[PDB]
Amino acid sequence: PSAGSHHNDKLHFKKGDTVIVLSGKHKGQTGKVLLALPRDQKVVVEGVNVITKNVKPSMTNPQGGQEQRELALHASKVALVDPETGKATRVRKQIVDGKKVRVAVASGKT
Amino acid sequence: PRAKTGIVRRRRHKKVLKRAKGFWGSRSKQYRNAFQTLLNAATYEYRDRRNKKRDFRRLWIQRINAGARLHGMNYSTFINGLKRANIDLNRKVLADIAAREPEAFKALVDASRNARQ
Amino acid sequence: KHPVPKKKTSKSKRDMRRSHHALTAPNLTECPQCHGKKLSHHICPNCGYYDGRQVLA
Amino acid sequence: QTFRNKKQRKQQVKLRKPGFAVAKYVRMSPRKVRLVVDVIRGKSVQDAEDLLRFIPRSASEPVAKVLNSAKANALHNDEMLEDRLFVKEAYVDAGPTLKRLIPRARGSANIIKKRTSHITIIVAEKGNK
RNA sequence: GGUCAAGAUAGUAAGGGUCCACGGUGGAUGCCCUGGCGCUGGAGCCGAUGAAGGACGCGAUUACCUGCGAAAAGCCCCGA
RNA sequence: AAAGGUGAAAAGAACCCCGGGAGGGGAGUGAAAGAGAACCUGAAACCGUGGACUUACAAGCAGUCAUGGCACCUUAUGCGUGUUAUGGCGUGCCUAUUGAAGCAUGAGCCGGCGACUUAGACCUGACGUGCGAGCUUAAGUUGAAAAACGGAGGCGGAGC
RNA sequence: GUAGGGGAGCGUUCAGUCCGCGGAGAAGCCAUACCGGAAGGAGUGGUGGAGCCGACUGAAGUGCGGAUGCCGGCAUGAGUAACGAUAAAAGAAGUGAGAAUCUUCUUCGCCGUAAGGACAAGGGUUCCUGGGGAAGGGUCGUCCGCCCAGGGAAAGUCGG
Ligand SMILES: [Ca+2]
Ligand SMILES: [Ca+2]
Ligand SMILES: [Mg+2]
Ligand SMILES: [Mg+2]
Ligand SMILES: [Mg+2]
Ligand SMILES: [Mg+2]
Ligand SMILES: [Mg+2]
Ligand SMILES: [Mg+2]
Ligand SMILES: [Mg+2]
Ligand SMILES: [Mg+2]
Ligand SMILES: [Mg+2]
Ligand SMILES: [Mg+2]
Ligand SMILES: [Mg+2]
Ligand SMILES: [Mg+2]
Ligand SMILES: [Mg+2]
Ligand SMILES: [Mg+2]
Ligand SMILES: [Mg+2]
Ligand SMILES: [Mg+2]
Ligand SMILES: [Mg+2]
Ligand SMILES: [Mg+2]
Ligand SMILES: [Mg+2]
Ligand SMILES: [Mg+2]
Ligand SMILES: [Mg+2]
Ligand SMILES: [Mg+2]
Ligand SMILES: [Mg+2]
Ligand SMILES: [Mg+2]
Ligand SMILES: [Mg+2]
Ligand SMILES: [Mg+2]
Ligand SMILES: [Mg+2]
Ligand SMILES: [Mg+2]
Ligand SMILES: [Mg+2]
Ligand SMILES: [Mg+2]
Ligand SMILES: [Mg+2]
Ligand SMILES: [Mg+2]
Ligand SMILES: [Mg+2]
Ligand SMILES: [Mg+2]
Ligand SMILES: [Mg+2]
Ligand SMILES: [Mg+2]
Ligand SMILES: [Mg+2]
Ligand SMILES: [Mg+2]
Ligand SMILES: [Mg+2]
Ligand SMILES: [Mg+2]
Ligand SMILES: [Mg+2]
Ligand SMILES: [Mg+2]
Ligand SMILES: [Mg+2]
Ligand SMILES: [Mg+2]
Ligand SMILES: [Mg+2]
Ligand SMILES: [Mg+2]
Ligand SMILES: [Mg+2]
Ligand SMILES: [Mg+2]
Ligand SMILES: [Mg+2]
Ligand SMILES: [Mg+2]
Ligand SMILES: [Mg+2]
Ligand SMILES: [Mg+2]
Ligand SMILES: [Mg+2]
Ligand SMILES: [Mg+2]
Ligand SMILES: [Mg+2]
Ligand SMILES: [Mg+2]
Ligand SMILES: [Mg+2]
Ligand SMILES: [Mg+2]
Ligand SMILES: [Mg+2]
Ligand SMILES: [Mg+2]
Ligand SMILES: [Mg+2]
Repeated sequence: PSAGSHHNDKLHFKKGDTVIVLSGKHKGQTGKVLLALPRDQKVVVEGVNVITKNVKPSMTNPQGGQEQRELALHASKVALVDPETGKATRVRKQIVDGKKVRVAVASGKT
Repeated sequence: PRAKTGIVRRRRHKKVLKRAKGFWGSRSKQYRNAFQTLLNAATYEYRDRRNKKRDFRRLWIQRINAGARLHGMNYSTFINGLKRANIDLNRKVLADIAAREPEAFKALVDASRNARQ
Repeated sequence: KHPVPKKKTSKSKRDMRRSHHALTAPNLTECPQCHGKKLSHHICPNCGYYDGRQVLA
Repeated sequence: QTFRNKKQRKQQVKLRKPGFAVAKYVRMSPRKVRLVVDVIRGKSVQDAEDLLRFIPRSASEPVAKVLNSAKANALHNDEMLEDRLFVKEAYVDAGPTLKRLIPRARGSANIIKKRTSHITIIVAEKGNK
């Protein structure tokens, strides 16, 4: 099945952005972007994570071991914010030097 | 447009199969013998209904002369003598009168015999 | 030549052949010396007794 | 005791299988394994362990290893006491079927059916009575 | 009440049958698309500068496919 | 040649129990494991386990109708439902045939695939619509989320 | 009432329009004693887990029991016939979860112009070592010509 790139293989955000989730259990919760894989539309943000029962043996250890770990989301979270939640986003209109197409919403830069 | 057979054929077959209750063997489980048994069963249902009319006719009669001869006359010289007693005409299932009230069937015996004199 | 069966056998009729395929339970007995499990006129397999020790086990 | 719907019940209650284990895909013919399983059925669970070491059929081995697993789950997981245990149910059903061509006279093949078995046993306390 | 006679009549299932309940096998049916079919319309030659199609290779680890070719999952310039 | 499907997300089952394993039972995750990788649904033929009612002097196209028995009670206490015993009656289905229960054809069973269609300004009728002594366009042109235009030509109108 | 003609209709997919329904659960599947003159249609419950009914009109790859019909699955024969040369095998010892079948020892029997040895065609890692045990081996299997990995193959004079 071809996947992820119905969104023209583009991300609506960057590797280090602060972002908020709207979706399911994690709606309204916030975190820094950590992994952004664009062609599978995956995103990892701090505090979304869960208990991966881990390799029963011999990952240099005899016994296995549960441990909490990051669990990525489809770009079902909603992206950059500044006016303090939600936020659509439009502006790509030249910072200083006039070259970088910075971001904005109904307000200022991101 | 293609229009495959799906769902139609199973529904039909299941209705035939469900007509098969305690049919023996593959009469109850394979569609083809179930349906075929039902063809012959059609024959039997219709014929039998008509015949069941004539069968209870027979049971009727066979009780009536048994009581009649208990009173010393046969069916023939009895259902005659009620009809020859004319207005006496009760006819339908005199069987039951003979089979439960004998005080009454005795009076009907006396009536028939009086009419034949 | 070549006899071959004529109609298929009914589930009823074939299952009533098999009316005689019942396995006989071993008549087991309790070893007077070992704990339990023993077959008659044979050694007790666990302890090896057949009045004292016979076979090694 | 009565739930709002079925999505209801799947959350609130989990189905569990007291006294039951099964060996799937055991590579034996079900009607054979049935001869010996019928010898077990309804006997006190100790006798069943006792009868199966002296029944001289090859199926006794897989059938015993299932019976021990049933005894085990009844004790470890289902916390039954084991001097009450007996085989309430036991029964073998078909599995898949491996097949091979085997050459015969004059050129023709046949297909031969290597049949498997799902052998299952279900122990319970004799505290029925 | 107990024997004796006469008479009648039940229950046993080795295994079977009908029904029900519960499963196994097996992949119909429903839903789905990563795959097809057709019409319409574009576009339409490739090669001695080596074609079409292959063989052998190139990975830390490589059997298959993909890409490439001893400069071998690539090398240089330009634009996004 | 056959070809398919965990879950929204691998969170793809740490740990414990019987087992050499295979397989399973728990604990966890998840809305669901009534989704566990022989991973959507899961019919039918076929194989089993349990239960009700039954069957070891019986002759049987496997039913049908009648009545008694025993169970049962969610379109359901009845003109019920299931199953029985016993009576009466009763020669599979198709095809092919003067004539089929036929000792005549076909067929192990179940599932799915499987056979009166399409075409053409063609003929000839029935029915229906438009316009009617007259009716209509073809190729094409232009517009197309739509259709208009286009008399070349075709049919009536005269017969021998 | 057979071929045959005529009439009115039921159900399936797709399309247009309407009326709507659906995670408090859709189609499909499963049970059923209700309804209609038939094809059929509803009620309720169980299953399922994402789509779908009813009405009117339109178009059809539109209705299967047969064709020694097709594909697939599963049965009967049946725990039956066979298990592939009548050149036998026995004991001890060992390994292992497990041994009539694997290893060792000691005997026995069979080939010996062979059933021993060396090449050519042909085969293509089958060779040796260490592991394995699903399937392949007509039983078993700790073993194998099977599976996994690592090695092994040397020419001025042999053959080209
Ligand atoms: Ca035998
Ligand atoms: Ca025989
Ligand atoms: Mg009749
Ligand atoms: Mg009369
Ligand atoms: Mg002869
Ligand atoms: Mg040959
Ligand atoms: Mg029995
Ligand atoms: Mg199956
Ligand atoms: Mg569907
Ligand atoms: Mg497509
Ligand atoms: Mg090339
Ligand atoms: Mg390389
Ligand atoms: Mg390549
Ligand atoms: Mg070079
Ligand atoms: Mg560049
Ligand atoms: Mg999926
Ligand atoms: Mg397993
Ligand atoms: Mg396991
Ligand atoms: Mg939970
Ligand atoms: Mg399960
Ligand atoms: Mg499921
Ligand atoms: Mg498994
Ligand atoms: Mg789904
Ligand atoms: Mg499934
Ligand atoms: Mg049973
Ligand atoms: Mg039973
Ligand atoms: Mg007798
Ligand atoms: Mg009798
Ligand atoms: Mg007989
Ligand atoms: Mg009868
Ligand atoms: Mg003739
Ligand atoms: Mg005749
Ligand atoms: Mg015959
Ligand atoms: Mg015939
Ligand atoms: Mg002929
Ligand atoms: Mg024949
Ligand atoms: Mg014309
Ligand atoms: Mg022309
Ligand atoms: Mg629902
Ligand atoms: Mg219905
Ligand atoms: Mg869903
Ligand atoms: Mg057709
Ligand atoms: Mg026909
Ligand atoms: Mg057929
Ligand atoms: Mg076939
Ligand atoms: Mg032979
Ligand atoms: Mg030996
Ligand atoms: Mg040892
Ligand atoms: Mg073993
Ligand atoms: Mg030997
Ligand atoms: Mg050997
Ligand atoms: Mg030694
Ligand atoms: Mg030689
Ligand atoms: Mg060679
Ligand atoms: Mg070589
Ligand atoms: Mg070797
Ligand atoms: Mg060696
Ligand atoms: Mg080796
Ligand atoms: Mg093996
Ligand atoms: Mg393997
Ligand atoms: Mg073997
Ligand atoms: Mg030299
Ligand atoms: Mg030379």
